[PDB]
Amino acid sequence: LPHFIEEPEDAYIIKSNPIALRCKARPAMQIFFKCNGEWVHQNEHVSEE
Amino acid sequence: LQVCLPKGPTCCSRKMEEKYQLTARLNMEQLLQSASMELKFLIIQNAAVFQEAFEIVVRHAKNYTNAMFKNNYPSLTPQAFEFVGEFFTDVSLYILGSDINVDDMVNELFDSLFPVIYTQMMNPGLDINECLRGARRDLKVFGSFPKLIMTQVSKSLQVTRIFLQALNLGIEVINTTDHLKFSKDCGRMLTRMWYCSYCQGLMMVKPCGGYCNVVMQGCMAGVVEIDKYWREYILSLEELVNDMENVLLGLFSTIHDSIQYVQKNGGKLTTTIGKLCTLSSRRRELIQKLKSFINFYSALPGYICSHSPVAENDTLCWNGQELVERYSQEPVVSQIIDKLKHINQLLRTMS
Ligand SMILES: *[C@@H]1O[C@H](CO)[C@@H](O)[C@H](O)[C@H]1NC(C)=O
Repeated sequence: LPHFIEEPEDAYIIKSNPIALRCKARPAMQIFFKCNGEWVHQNEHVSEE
Repeated sequence: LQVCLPKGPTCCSRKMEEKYQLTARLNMEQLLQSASMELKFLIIQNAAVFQEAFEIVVRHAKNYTNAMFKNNYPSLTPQAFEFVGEFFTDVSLYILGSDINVDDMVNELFDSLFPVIYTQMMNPGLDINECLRGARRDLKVFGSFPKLIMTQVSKSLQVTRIFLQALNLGIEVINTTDHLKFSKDCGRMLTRMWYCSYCQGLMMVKPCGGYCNVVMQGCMAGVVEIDKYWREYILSLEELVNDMENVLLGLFSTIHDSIQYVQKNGGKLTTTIGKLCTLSSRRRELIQKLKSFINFYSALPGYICSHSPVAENDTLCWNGQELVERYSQEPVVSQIIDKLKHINQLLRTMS
């Protein structure tokens, strides 16, 4: 099963500066975000192999 | 027995009398709720709608200020977004009744705006930030613009805040009406008028209209006194509606002109500083619909008797103790009147 190496930490927006959320796991082929119950659009995700 | 006056025998015990008393309480509460429900829902609807509409206006104004900063002063972003967001957040918090100082909103807005103007527009090229913030007010760089905006927005925001508070207090008192607990003597009189006929073995006999009138005018002597203050509340709200959408929407032109005004004296300023350092339709329809309920407290005992089963003819009716051929004949209210006096003074002072 996939083991998370870099689990997302609760971010805080300061002075309207958009801060992205990090996610790193191995072994992983597909990683998606579920923000507030629903899936996040494919375009918003930025994958690194 | 302690309620049903026993003239002959009786078909009910003391526990059945307590059951009849509790059913009398529940019937009175149901009648009051049915009387007050339409007005309660009217004021709740209008409160919700006006709240959302004011929030829409504030959001649109914040969006336009951010957009006009993006378009005309890209050198001031993203700091411009910060102080605009803080300003309109404090705006909304003041509209919703929080302790926010309007003069402090405008002063913090210009205090944050001046240093980025100086560093990015006038003298291109963090620790000296406070010296610029002090120089903003000490040299009056923005002229009369801050006081103009201060009065312009304080005048509208205070009337809107008090409009919302008035709507909420109307909701509060109309909710309070149907929860008015009455005296024990009135409980016994209502039990006699509605149920004690069943203890004497009568099945369909209704109480006399005059007996209902004496009982209702007996326990609503306090509630009827609210009518003067409720009428004054309605009329003062009408006085207030006769403001804030137009003001918040012209703010962008004024801010742009203030930035131009400060840039106009940059020559002397840079050297000195370098050395030193459909709404109106809705409220109209609301007032016209609210004037239809001006008799609410005066017509309330009439409502209780006209919606309770009574013999209007006063013939072959129940008089609380026997079947006759013809009929013979504070604290919570004080708080309601106190709050009405307060809100009425607050209304009248605004307009
Ligand atoms: C938000 O900004 C956009 C872009 O200029 C604008 O078209 C829109 O009217 C604004 N909306 C509000 C709520 O201000």
